[PDB]
Amino acid sequence: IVGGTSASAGDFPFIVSISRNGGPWCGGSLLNANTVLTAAHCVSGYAQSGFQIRAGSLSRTSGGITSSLSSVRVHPSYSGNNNDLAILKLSTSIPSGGNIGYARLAASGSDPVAGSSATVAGWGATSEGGSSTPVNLLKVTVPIVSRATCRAQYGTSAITNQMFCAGVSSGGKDSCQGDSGGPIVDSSNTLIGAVSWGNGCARPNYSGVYASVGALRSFIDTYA
Ligand SMILES: [Cl-]
Ligand SMILES: [Cl-]
Ligand SMILES: [Cl-]
Repeated sequence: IVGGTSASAGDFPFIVSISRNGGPWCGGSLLNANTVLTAAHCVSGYAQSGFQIRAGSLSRTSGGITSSLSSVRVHPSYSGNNNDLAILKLSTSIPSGGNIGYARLAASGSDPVAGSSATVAGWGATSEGGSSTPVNLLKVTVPIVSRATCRAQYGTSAITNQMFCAGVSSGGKDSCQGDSGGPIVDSSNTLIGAVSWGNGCARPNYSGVYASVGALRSFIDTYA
């Protein structure tokens, strides 16, 4: 997260850090006791044994409850940046309670409205190409950017109906490397997406691009 602030305890009861080979990697969202939603690119074709999930903590390295993976299912239409979601099943079920909770999801067929305020959270770099990552969870609030404006930024084919965009024209507030797969929420804390991709981080006139939960609910509901 670039231009972020510290997440408070219980801000995103469902957020998970996804470590790989013991180091930072991605984020995720706990859908239920044995299931995490993340970005396909966080996991697709990698050794599953490499991943560890941690829930119920603002730290990625200590506290809360952890789990290895039992399986990984990518979106059936995952291709390049498109349909960038994956369902992980957990080896160890994680109960709700305390600072752990399950995500509520954007309605099927919903699409974030331009100018509405979204909040995105992670343990990614606080600058583009940053090699140091914060221990504690950061968050930033940025407005939804219209698909039409985002297509003017990235090209028509680049931004699909299963993506939405968010950011500020000026830059300076965005998700970055290490934030992939983690939650972006509407003003109500409903899960609207997962961190997916973009042109660098926090650049003027290049929105963050997110995999749309509203657009990809059949996949999520079928395998959660
Ligand atoms: Cl047009
Ligand atoms: Cl602006
Ligand atoms: Cl779907």
